[PDB]
Amino acid sequence: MADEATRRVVSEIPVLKTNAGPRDRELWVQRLKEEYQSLIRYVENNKNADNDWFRLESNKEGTRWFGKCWYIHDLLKYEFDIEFDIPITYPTTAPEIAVPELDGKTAKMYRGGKICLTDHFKPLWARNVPKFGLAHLMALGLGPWLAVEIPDLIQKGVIQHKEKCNQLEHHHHHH
Repeated sequence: MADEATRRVVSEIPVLKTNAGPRDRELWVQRLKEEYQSLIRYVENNKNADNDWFRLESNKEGTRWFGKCWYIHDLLKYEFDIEFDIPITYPTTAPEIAVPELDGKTAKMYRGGKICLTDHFKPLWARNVPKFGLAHLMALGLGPWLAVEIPDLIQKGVIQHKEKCNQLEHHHHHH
C-alpha cells in the first residue's frame, strides 16, 4: 500500500546474483565486489540527496565488517560506531550487528551488544532469500530501526548529541 518511496530506494540497490558465503572464497570475492558496489551506490545516492549515511569497510577476507554510520535528524548528526562479522549462515540468514553505543543506554535491548530487529523483518527476509547483501540488510533493517529506537535514546538523554554547536553558530532550530 504505502512505503513506496522506501521500495524505490531499495530498488536502486541491485540484487546480488552470486550470493555466496565465506566458505567458497571464489564466489565470496564475487559477492564481495557486488556488495561493495551496492554500498557505494547507496552512499553516492545519499550524498546526491545531500544526506550522507555511513562508511563501512571490512578486512582483507571480508569476514568482519567495521565502521560507523551517521544519521541526520532535524539539524543534528548522530554517528554510531558499529562492528560485526559474517557467519557461514550469511547471507542466507541475517547476522547480529553489535552496537556498543546503544547497548546499556537503553532498557530495550535483545542482549549485550545485539540490536532489536522488528518481528516483520524475519519473515520479510525469509521470503526474499536469496539475492541479498549488506546494503540491503542495512537499509531494510538498521535504517528503519533507527527511526524506531533512536528516539528513545535521544529523548532519554543518553545520547551525547543534544546540540551540534551550542550558541557558537546556531541552535538546532531552522526557523
